[PDB]
Amino acid sequence: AEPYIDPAAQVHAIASIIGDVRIAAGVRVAAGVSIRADEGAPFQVGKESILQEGAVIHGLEYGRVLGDDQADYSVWIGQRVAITHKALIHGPAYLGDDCFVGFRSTVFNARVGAGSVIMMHALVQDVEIPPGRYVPSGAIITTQQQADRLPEVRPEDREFARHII
Amino acid sequence: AEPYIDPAAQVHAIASIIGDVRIAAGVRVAAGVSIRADEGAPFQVGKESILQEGAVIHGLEYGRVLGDDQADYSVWIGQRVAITHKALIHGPAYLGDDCFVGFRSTVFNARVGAGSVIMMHALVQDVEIPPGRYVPSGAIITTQQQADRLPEVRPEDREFARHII
Amino acid sequence: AEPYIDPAAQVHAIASIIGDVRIAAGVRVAAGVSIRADEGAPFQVGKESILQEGAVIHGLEYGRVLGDDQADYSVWIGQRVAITHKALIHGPAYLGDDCFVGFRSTVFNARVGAGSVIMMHALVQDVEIPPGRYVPSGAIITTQQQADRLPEVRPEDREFARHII
Amino acid sequence: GWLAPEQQQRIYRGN
Amino acid sequence: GWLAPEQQQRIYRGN
Amino acid sequence: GWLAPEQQQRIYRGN
Ligand SMILES: [Cl-]
Ligand code: NI
Ligand code: NI
Ligand code: NI
Repeated sequence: AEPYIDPAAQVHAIASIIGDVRIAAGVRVAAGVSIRADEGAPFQVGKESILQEGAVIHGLEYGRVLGDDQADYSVWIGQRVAITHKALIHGPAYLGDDCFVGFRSTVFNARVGAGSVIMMHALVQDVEIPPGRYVPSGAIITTQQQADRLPEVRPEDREFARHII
Repeated sequence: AEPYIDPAAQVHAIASIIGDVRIAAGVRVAAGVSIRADEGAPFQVGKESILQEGAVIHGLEYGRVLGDDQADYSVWIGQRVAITHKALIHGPAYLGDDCFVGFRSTVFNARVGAGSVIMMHALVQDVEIPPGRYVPSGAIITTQQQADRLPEVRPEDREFARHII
Repeated sequence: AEPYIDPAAQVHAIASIIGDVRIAAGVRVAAGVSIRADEGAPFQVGKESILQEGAVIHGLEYGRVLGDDQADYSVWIGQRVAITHKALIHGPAYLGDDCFVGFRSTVFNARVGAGSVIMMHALVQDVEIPPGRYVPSGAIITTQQQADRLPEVRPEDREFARHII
Repeated sequence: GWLAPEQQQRIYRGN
Repeated sequence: GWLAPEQQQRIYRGN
Repeated sequence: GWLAPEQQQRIYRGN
């Protein structure tokens, strides 16, 4: 009913975290981030994840994903996930460890495998993205055929991601 | 000069409604919604409409649409219209009854016929969308030829919409 | 370390300007605008520029553009630049005088020549746009080949821009 | 406005 | 939901 | 940065 905020998390005073949200050690949450597990709950934000300004995490009343701990979440964000400016993560949603979600991108009703890089102005909806795939800027990914076809993440993509965080 | 808020509306304490805005019975307005009829005015939000977080309703100083009541509005939102996360409705704008505007979608200088479903990450600008049309995710609808060509809404589309509200 | 705000600027009480930001005479900043030179700094907003609601100006810790004054900025916004609803300007970024950035558009790691018109729902990343080019609605401009190919701004485009400001 | 009058009329009123 | 059950299962759990 | 130096220079300075 109230958020669990790890004493080692750095949550900006002006961030809004509401409801059954677990924020792990080393998570950074910028000003003007909204995390509301007031409809869909619970949410998990894994260790050393980063949420930038304008990021929203919300969830549908119904529909869940299976967490790494074998519990059900509206939203599971793994470790060292980067949710950048103006990204929307809408449950049901799974982001595996080391994922990057670029500016103004959306993940809704989707599972994104670890080590995937979603670029800027993209939509990921209704799909499982396999681990380690790249979603180009402006992509609209709404079918499993499209998600199974995505190219692999290259080292240049992760270096790009590390620069932006 | 000040908003008329129906006693049966549910407006979040942190929503910002400014200027000549009429909010009808049963309208729900989330936290972090901005409705400013401070340039373009007036705005009408019809019965049992829903505005989700990040939604903005603004309007140009000049340019109007004809309301169902035969009065001129910067923004006319009909009954049971769903304006979802991060949608922008910019006057001049008409949304007919039972319309759905998906995540991060924009309606600007446009008339959207009743019972239309606008999906996620779409733009609707400078057009009349006939009643009961579907605008796919990622569509950029900026010409009347494009708007006259849109496919019809199917029952699966409205069921999708009801799930998201 | 603190913003320089020209006494002739009109900054809304609810706008958030943080860090090494210079706001020139006649700049208008709407409510719910965020300018944070807390990572990448400094920022310059030139005379009679307009920032509308939802606009964000941020910058990477590293990477700069050369200002007209021959100093280095994370973000240089020239004179009479229009940064409209929900636009993201992310340093390193240069916007030349008289540029227009339409609703929900992004400029990141890019130089936009004076008198350019960026329309709605567009991305401009990693490029130099020559002076006086038009970026259509929904464009994803991420390569120099694409930016060198853009069409010229016509008078109808600037008239459109003046209407929206 | 910026559109042809007959097109602005489809937005103002509709067919 | 709105998807085929086997597709909602790829999102719930993954292969 | 992530770009070729001559391309980052077009962004830093322009032609
Ligand atoms: Cl947005
Ligand atoms: Ni929601
Ligand atoms: Ni406006
Ligand atoms: Ni940033």
